[PDB]
Amino acid sequence: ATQGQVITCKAAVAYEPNKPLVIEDVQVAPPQAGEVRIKILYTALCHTDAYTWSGKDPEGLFPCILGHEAAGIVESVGEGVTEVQAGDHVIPCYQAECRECKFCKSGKTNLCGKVRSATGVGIMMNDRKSRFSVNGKPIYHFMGTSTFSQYTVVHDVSVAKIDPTAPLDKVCLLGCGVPTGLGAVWNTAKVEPGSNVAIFGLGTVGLAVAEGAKTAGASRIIGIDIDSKKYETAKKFGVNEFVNPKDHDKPIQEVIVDLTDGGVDYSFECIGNVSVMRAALECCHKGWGTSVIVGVAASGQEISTRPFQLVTGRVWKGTAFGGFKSRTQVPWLVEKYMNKEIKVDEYITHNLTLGEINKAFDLLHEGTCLRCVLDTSK
Amino acid sequence: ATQGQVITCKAAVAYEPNKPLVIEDVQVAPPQAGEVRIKILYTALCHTDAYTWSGKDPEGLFPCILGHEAAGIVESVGEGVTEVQAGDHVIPCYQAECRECKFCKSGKTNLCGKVRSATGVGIMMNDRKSRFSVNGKPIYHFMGTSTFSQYTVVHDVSVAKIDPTAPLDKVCLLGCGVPTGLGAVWNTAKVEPGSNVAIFGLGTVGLAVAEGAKTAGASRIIGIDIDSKKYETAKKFGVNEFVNPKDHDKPIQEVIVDLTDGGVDYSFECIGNVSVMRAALECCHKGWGTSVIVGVAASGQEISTRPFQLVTGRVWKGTAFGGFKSRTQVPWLVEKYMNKEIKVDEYITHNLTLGEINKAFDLLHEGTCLRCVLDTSK
Ligand SMILES: [Zn+2]
Ligand SMILES: [Zn+2]
Ligand SMILES: [Zn+2]
Ligand SMILES: [Zn+2]
Repeated sequence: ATQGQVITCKAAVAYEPNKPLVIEDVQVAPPQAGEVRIKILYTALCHTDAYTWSGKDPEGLFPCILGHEAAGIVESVGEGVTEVQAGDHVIPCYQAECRECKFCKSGKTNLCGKVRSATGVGIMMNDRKSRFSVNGKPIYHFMGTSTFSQYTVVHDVSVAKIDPTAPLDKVCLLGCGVPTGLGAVWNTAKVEPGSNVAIFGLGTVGLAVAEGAKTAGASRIIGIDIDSKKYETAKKFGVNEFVNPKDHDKPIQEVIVDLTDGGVDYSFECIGNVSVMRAALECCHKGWGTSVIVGVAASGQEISTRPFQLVTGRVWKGTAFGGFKSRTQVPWLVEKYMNKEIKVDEYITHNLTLGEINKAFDLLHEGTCLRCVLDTSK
Repeated sequence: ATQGQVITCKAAVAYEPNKPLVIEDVQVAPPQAGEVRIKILYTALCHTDAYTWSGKDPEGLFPCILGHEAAGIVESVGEGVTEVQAGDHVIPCYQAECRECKFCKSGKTNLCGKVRSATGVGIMMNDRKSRFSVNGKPIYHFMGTSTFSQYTVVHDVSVAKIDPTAPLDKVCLLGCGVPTGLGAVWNTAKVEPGSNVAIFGLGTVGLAVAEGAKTAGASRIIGIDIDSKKYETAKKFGVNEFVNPKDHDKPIQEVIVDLTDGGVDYSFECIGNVSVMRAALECCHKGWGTSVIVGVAASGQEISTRPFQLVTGRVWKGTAFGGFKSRTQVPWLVEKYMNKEIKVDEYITHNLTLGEINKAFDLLHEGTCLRCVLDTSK
């Protein structure tokens, strides 16, 4: 019986950047109007969590509870919440879908600005305060989700209600990395059957691009990485050719153009390296090739090219959460998963507990790690 | 009766960069296989001609006969030429349309690769030589057209056959600037009715962007130029709001975003300045705004931005000849002109003679000059 009451539970707190996370007993306040309190059962670590932890984000607010890929069960809801109720199985999402703002109503984008003025600064809309504290001191939320915790509080416009038979230690991946890569292909690029595709970076997101391209009927799916072992792992996701830039004196974009007689029809940058973003554009075919930025670059870094690349017909764009509408389409992706129409399981290479989260951070520097999933019960 | 003979005629020869054009008596060889010799009656000056006369082209292909906006009458054709014959009224195009190469057959671009390996280095495909000389000394072609002459030789895949009743001192403008601007809107951007658009640079190309946008049903048509005298002319072409960047302490992109509550639906850069190209991208609306590079930057200049601009929904692209297929659609543009559906006359602010071409070059520095048309008869 926890409705209307503070909950005390375990969470990993980041007190300062580039230092080990601390497991604490934190207090989680009840949900206010338009809010959902969620019992988080499984959560995965994403490089975006490490971006802010590693001090690379000048907007980083500390102390905070990181985490944004997760799945769990609603414990209670606040005033006026009707789309979910206690007991529902849910995926909290960094990308909200309010269906009422200028962006939601435009029909032109999947962005939503309803709760950005709070979630971007680690607080809640209804009272401009945080629902987390430890030893009497408030803690910042992160990305509107804060899932490295046994319980979190999120805005209702960011909660997807999913099939209650779907295994929660698998579908936690569908809150970020996998939909970002799939939708880069299906929504942003709109890749046609028979297309030639290049994928720069063969981590989780690049492998989901490969799956999206394979599902859509692409012909050549060329992976580019400096770690050739990543190619062996990538084969089951659809990568069917590989180039290591270190094997060639010519710049990688020229090697790709030579290999495809002119360049690829689509390219995808999945690392967040601006120098690789330039190479990805320049390897696109003259007259029509399109390059999609998928990885998130570090603050202040700029992409560059000579404008004749665009004047002679290449197109530069990018994707946020693969162009998907979270509350409407994340449940559809869970349906497809349950039908064996999209891969999820194969991305999960490690399973740890929340108490071992610092070991999970260490696995981010392991090439064989794609996604580590953490059980929050221990 | 000049068919098969060498013609001696007047032409403006550029012997060295940044030195005055020289009015010469030149020899024009007869056309070979797949070539067409054209009596040029009127030709207009374009910034691109002066861009090359000034060393911003790194190729240094001098002496040369510049010029690529012209209209005239076929004098003779070479072996194999069937689409035009002597007497036909024609516009030569710097953008070929062979209908047979990988680019033409793709259906995805208006670029054509058939003759560029020759026209790009100032010669003809058939024998890799020039058709121009002055007293034994060969002269490079320019852009496949070389229209600062009373006669020129071009490739048959570069000749548009037009309505014989159209006035040649007017439709010479349909060889470059006006279709570039119109097609940036209709073909590359595909601007929808109700759109808000921003146009950077209010010379000929940008005014044609305004006409294109007005015809397509755009709502707000915002002109941006550092010369506030250009606003009064631009109003005649559909611009209905104006910003001078020199009046603002803030970067112009942020001014535009504030003025349109988020940014424009489409922007067009019509100057060739890479810093303005960046501003045109960053003034596009988050989630969906699209920026088209229309102007040609100097060799080596790079465009730059922060990749989050693309990740959050903006699209960067560019256009060549407005996305028009030259042999097929330049005659259609002439028909639109004859039915008073597109403007052409209004862009012509000066009329001079080919003999006065150095005087006309100085007008390219005048804000009040849009297009100068030259009569080649003297
Ligand atoms: Zn919304
Ligand atoms: Zn993520
Ligand atoms: Zn062609
Ligand atoms: Zn031109």
